[PDB]
Amino acid sequence: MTPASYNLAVRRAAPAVVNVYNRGLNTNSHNQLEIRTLGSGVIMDQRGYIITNKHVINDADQIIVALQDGRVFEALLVGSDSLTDLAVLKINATGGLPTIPINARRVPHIGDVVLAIGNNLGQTITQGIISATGRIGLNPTGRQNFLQTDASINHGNSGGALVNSLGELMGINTLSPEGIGFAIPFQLATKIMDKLIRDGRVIRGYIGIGGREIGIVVNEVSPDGPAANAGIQVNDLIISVDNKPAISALETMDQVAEIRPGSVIPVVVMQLTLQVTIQEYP
Amino acid sequence: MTPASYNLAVRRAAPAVVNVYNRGLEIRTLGSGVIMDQRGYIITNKHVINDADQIIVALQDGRVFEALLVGSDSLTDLAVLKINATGGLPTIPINARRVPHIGDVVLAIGNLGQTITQGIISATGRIGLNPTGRQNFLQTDASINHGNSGGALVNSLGELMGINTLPEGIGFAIPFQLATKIMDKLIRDGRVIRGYIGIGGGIVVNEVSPDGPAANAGIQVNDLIISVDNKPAISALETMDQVAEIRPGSVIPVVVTLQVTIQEYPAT
Amino acid sequence: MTPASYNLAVRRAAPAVVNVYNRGEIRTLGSGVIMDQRGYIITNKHVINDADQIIVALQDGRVFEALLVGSDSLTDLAVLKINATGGLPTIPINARRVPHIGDVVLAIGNNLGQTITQGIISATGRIGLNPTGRQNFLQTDASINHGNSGGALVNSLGELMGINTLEGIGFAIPFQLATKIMDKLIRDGRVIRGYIGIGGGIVVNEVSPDGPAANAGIQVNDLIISVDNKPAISALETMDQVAEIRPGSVIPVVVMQLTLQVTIQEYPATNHHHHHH
Ligand code: NI
Repeated sequence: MTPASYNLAVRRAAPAVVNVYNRGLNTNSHNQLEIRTLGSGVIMDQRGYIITNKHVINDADQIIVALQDGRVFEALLVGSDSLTDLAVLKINATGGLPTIPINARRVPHIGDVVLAIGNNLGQTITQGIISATGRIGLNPTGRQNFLQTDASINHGNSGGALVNSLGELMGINTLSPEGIGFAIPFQLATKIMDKLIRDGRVIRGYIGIGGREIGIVVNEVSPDGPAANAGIQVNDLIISVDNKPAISALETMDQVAEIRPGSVIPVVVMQLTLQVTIQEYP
Repeated sequence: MTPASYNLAVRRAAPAVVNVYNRGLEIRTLGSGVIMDQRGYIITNKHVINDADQIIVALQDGRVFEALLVGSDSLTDLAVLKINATGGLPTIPINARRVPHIGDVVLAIGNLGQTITQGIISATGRIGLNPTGRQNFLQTDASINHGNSGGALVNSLGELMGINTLPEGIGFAIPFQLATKIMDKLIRDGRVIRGYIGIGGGIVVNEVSPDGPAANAGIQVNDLIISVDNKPAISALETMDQVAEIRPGSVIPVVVTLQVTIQEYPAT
Repeated sequence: MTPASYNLAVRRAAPAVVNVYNRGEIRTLGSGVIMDQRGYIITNKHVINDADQIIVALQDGRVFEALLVGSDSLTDLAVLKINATGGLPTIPINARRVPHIGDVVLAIGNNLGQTITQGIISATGRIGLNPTGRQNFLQTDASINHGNSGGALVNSLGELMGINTLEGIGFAIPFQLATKIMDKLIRDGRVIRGYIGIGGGIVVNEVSPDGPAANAGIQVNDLIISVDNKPAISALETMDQVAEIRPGSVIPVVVMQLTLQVTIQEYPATNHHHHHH
């Protein structure tokens, strides 16, 4: 008989998970390059784009990437996002690169087996399940809406890959309380990377409104916010946003986040139609 | 190929696991519970609902209910709640004939929202009523924290193995067979009544509790009990489970032939 | 349907995992693994250290007094023997089984009774006799504690992957190495390692003072193309070969082309290996 094994996922995925080194020039008195911080990263495609954690590369004078096949590259920082703790790196590779398996049509499910891959002790693999799937939208809601897993997530595998039993990327491990780890869902991680590549930063739309649906009841209105300037008031009920029926608070704030700053959109509330000018997130 | 997944167990079991809010009016304590049946009975931990002025239950489908306290048991750290069942309730899958085995895959289901973790059964534990302590509870390496305490332990079919209860790596759960028995006794009597013979240690008697049933019947230390209540005593642990099932006030012979009357287990 | 279960592995393996009692009162507790019908048992050195009397308890209730055959500091392994004429449960062992990263494993150990936890192989480790440190043991996310230390790490067939030895990363001696160590402890009462005194054709980085290499005339920066009539491709593999060579043996070492006769010696006794230094 065949022993039960996730080795298939490992062989398919693991070569695309790299070591990431943060080196400073002010770290020691002799101003020689020295490692400040270590972490993991995931090679996304053959152009040399790599996703890692922002906290791994913060204030780096030099970023080094090391592949499992022995190759070492200096990396350039494309951009970073504090809200997701993600950063994107670019290495210049000759001769091809290993790349993480991805299936964009795969729907992650609570209970899916996952392996956490991270690269002192060498490349480590730990196993768990998806505890919670989290949200793929741009509106930051906090950590509760990231992907949760009971696969051990430590400083060793942070910025590394979370894959399913087929070796397909589920998310990017991010260190952040009791026996539970977090990852950025891959669908969101991909969106963040494309935005960082294009704009050098993640641009979010911000309407400055709190609320919860029973339409959507407004609990609070941010001061000097787009909603306040438009004339929106507390206790008001928003039945539509940008010609999109609003059945949900979380769903609506995700829609706003996609809307580019400077865009004017109708906000229907009960019936007064207000013209709101979307602004960049804080 | 499809990804390896326990999502089947999740889909079946998870809707039956609820949040429990202890209010003393603000929320003092939080926990999880398991809807047992369509009558609206819910099992949770005693330590969750202790000193509650009001108890509230929230289902994954968003419905919120005020809950009645039916009763609780310190020894198993279980409590039973009851809520309005009118509209119909999601219930935990249960198989009374299912025999749990060491090595069985289990999911612990129960702040950050509903949380599901995976592990195996390390030890099956005893389903009897005589309190033995936590060592005889079901043990699992599926992470057990405050978040899931009072929540469900289920197998890959979604069937209920146990009720989660609080080294560092091992979690404990009341075996579902014992939880079922506790719940029924709480529904009937409003508390768990246990038969108590007051004997430690055929079966060699190590000690005899003072002013206990055994002492009053004439049983002396170092005596050998070959039978209790027309049953052979092969095992101490199994004999005490039998005693626990016996109603207080009942007179049974103890062959060592002495007549003893059962006393209700000490409340503390 | 049927519930997903590793119980098969449990029924095959767990009976062979025993409680080990170090008494001097009981100074220390631990777990052990019955390896074969002869009654040899593997456990941890740190469990049986300074033991006046060692006792072994099987899950079936039988209890035995154990003889200490020997121990090895580098692998934290020790071997016990018990005399049992009533037959013994043995751990399943498959010597042709190749452990892979990602294999499911159960950690079995024998307070709170026998405990079983589940995880995977994070890293396979090395089976060589030359000590490399903890980095090269087998790594697993199956919880490894005082409870199961010295106990068995098995795959889903109940076959032995390794022997548990003490964050969320557990270590075990790979079974292939554990078997080699046990056989050496049984024969010699201690692990005797061949030592050439060289740092890692193969470019020599350093030559230990008063060492076998130094006495043979080998110099630093030299290239070793052969050792004991075997090609030297790799440093790690070559030091494993030397480790198997009995002390006192005289082997040729070809270097570029001078042939040198080296007298292998015992590995200088080092309790300092795992110390940082
Ligand atoms: Ni030292």
